[PDB]
Amino acid sequence: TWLSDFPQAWAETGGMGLAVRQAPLIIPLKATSTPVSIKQYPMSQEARLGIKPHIQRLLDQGILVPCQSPWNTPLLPVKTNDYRPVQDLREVNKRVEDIHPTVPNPYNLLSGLPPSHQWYTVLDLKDAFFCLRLHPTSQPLFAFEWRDPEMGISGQLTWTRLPQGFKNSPTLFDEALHRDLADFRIQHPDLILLQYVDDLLLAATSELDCQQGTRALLQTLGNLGYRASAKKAQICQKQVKYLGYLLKEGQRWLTEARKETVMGQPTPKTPRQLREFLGTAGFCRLWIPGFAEMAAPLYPLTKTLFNWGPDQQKAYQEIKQALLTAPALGLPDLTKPFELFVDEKQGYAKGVLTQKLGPWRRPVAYLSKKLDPVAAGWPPCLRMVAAIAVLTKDAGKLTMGQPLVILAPHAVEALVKQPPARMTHYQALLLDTDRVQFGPVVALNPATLLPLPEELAEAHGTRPDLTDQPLPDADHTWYTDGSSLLQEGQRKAGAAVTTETEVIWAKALPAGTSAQRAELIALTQALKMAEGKKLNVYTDSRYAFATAHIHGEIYRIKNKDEILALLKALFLPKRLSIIHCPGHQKGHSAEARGNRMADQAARKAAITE
Amino acid sequence: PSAADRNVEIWKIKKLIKSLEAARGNGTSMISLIIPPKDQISRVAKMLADEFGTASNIKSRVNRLSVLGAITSVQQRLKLYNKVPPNGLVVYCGTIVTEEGKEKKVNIDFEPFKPINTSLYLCDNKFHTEALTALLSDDSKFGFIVIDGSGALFGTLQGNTREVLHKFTVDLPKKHGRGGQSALRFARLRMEKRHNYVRKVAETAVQLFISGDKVNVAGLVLAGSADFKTELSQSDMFDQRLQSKVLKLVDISYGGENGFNQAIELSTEVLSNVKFIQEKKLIGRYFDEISQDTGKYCFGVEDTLKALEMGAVEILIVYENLDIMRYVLHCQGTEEEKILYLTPESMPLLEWFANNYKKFGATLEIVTDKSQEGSQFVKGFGGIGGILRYRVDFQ
Repeated sequence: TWLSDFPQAWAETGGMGLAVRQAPLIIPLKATSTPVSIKQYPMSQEARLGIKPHIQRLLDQGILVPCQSPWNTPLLPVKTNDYRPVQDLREVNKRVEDIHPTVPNPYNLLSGLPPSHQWYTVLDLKDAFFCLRLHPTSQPLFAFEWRDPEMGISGQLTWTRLPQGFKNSPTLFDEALHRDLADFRIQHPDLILLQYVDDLLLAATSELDCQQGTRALLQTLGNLGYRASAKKAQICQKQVKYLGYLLKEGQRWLTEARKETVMGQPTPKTPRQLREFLGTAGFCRLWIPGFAEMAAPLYPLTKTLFNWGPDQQKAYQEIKQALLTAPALGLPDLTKPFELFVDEKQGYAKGVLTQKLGPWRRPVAYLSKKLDPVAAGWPPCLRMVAAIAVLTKDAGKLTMGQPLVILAPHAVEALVKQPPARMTHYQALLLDTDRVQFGPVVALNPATLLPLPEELAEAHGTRPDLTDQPLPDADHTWYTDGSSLLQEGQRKAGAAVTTETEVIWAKALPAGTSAQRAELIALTQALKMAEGKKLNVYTDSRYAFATAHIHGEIYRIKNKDEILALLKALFLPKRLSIIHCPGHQKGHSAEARGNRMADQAARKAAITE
Repeated sequence: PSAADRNVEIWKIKKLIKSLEAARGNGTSMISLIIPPKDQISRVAKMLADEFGTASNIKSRVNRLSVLGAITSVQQRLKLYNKVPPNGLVVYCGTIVTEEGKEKKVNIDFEPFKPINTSLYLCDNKFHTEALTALLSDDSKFGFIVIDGSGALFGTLQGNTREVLHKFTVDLPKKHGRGGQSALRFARLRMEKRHNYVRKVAETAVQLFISGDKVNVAGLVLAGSADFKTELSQSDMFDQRLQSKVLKLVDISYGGENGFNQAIELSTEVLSNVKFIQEKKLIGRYFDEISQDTGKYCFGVEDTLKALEMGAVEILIVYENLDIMRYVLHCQGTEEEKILYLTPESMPLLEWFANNYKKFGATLEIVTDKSQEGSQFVKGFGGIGGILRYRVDFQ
């Protein structure tokens, strides 16, 4: 019945389309653009003859027309032996003035949907772009040569309508359609309408509201002169596919085809295929838990040395895994209170925006973001605040300023008060407690990022990441010793900082000093000359180690000078490990050979001043 | 009773619950026999040979062998013990898969500290360690002091059910009566009677909680309204024996018997976290020893064992998860020595200490990395060292 009732609206019965309310389109060029005439590809007869009936049908529809242009472009045959035509308009698309794609991404277009309307109706428009006319000024632009080598017919043609392959067409169509349907939006409130270029989704409350709205909408499309696909349409259904997103009963999955386009491209290895493997996955980042931390190893191959290691082969595989395990997301409903759980690790934020479904929480999104460098330098509980802050900013886009109950593994509401600089920016949109609120401290699933039944202060901190660990990079092996007891007269006073083979650094000290201050002065000095070369420092004296390894302790002792120099001198090399190996210095493996050498340097090369 | 020597025994229970749950055999091959104090020995000998005839009828070859050899194993073991000692006898026998394939009879039999009514016997495909972990529910005697202008209460919170002891009040003047004296003549009488009241608090706490040798109460918590919740902490009018046993100082209003019940409710978490707070105090005093340069400390493996055999070491402080093992062998040239490895080319060393700390030294305390001072102890000093009695050279 639907086809008989709307004869004009359906492509199979209503014939060709033509947007009657849209004036022909002039196409602005760049000032520096000129006509470009490309040699047409010499084509096979098997291909050329296979193309002709498609071109013949366009001429008869007035769409293509003969011309004599200084522009030209080629004609590429494509594809079983059923060769259809393609133009390739790269050399034009270079020369044409760009317009701004005002179009917002598919997902956040869908984010303008409520679950109040669970009766859907999807359409798509056949040969859409061709319904927009081309102003005769612009027609010559899109010229291309055609021939018949069994008829002598070697001449030029061009488009009266908007072609297929011109860069701005989707955008230009979108604006035009938007305008045409603003009329329909105004005279039909209550319904929701979603468009992106050549796809339409009509949401309704009951089946009755949908049927009437659909009828109205179709009647309009015929009036406007756009033609909908009778085959691929979806009329008055609870479950519907749209823009690669499967909708059903207030939920939102990815259609397997939308997965497949990401799943069905090989390991890129080129910077373009890699950049556009990330590009394509970008629409699906809202289903991936912790996409920011997952996608870390690949962002350095944006722009480069293309070393595809195990860490990146893993990261590329975690994504497909996450895509294969992509869950249902709920549409944001906007009446209930929302609940954003959050976590951070390795400079990467990650979290989930959810809300109540019965006594359950059904996620609405998976929001993640990398902490910017200044914040990534901060301590744990700080970087937990930043992450909450960042995800809260983004969540706001989906919440539309509605009730929001934050959660985290470190309860950091008290921290908002006392920061001993950058917090004015955060505290603004955290402690504005009309919209925002905190909630119970809680652990999360590495996998789902949902809460676990599991119950600290934020009043702490002092020391770095110092260990008793010969670090795996194995950089400078430096053995430190000193000497301030008396021998054959008076107190010697001498330091040394050697290695297994060389001498590196050494000196004498003042006549005074102490007995064991020498060892400190040598170690301080050994720790000055180091910065971005890792270092592991061996100590012969055991007083030196402990005081120096504790950490870093503030006080409320009668030797502050050397000490307060040492305490501050330790923040200098990135990743340090103070070890102490007199085990044994008397001696000799591939280790204590250099300990021996530091002990022989600080005694001999010490009696000079 | 030493609350420190007990905490290592309870550690050795926690490690037996880890290892018995880990090991698992094949079919009905695992006996979990627990004997109380009061029940006779030949009664159990009779109850085992009872089950030997009930395990003759089984009819399933390999596990029938396993039960008969294991009930034959426990009867030989139980015969070498004449009746029951004053705590009881806990037992675990069965065959299980170890490393490299192989078979392994475990054979456990010992005396814990009081399972009085615990009478359990279960044969199964895995052991049953529910009764041992029932020994680790023991919330100790926890002390309470609450002070207010009107009066003071003294009492005890032993787990959940609450107790109260001495209700005493001491008068001190309120407001400012500006009669026939001067402005400041009452200010002097305020500190006078407050400091009098604080001394009386100090002496009354000294009497009831201590008892005599060893402090009755395992830990204390303080609470108050005015300077009473500052005055007592800073000034050591409070120190006499029990000051070291103090957990945390609580802030409260009311100050009567309903102050008591705010304090117990704000201090439920801290009383259950004895080990964590006591850990951070014990690591606390270790680090203070290095700060004062008072040379009563040591660290690392070879320095510790030196302090052990010398018997300088008062208190040994070791991380529960020490990767190190100790080793003792016949070698080449028929001799006997001790190596202690870290990385691969007997038992754990933490396990060895747990048993033999009493021998030379001789005090042990087990520590964790969860504590932020414990974390420092671990990754900084390799999780081994201790409190000594005097100055030591080494090098």
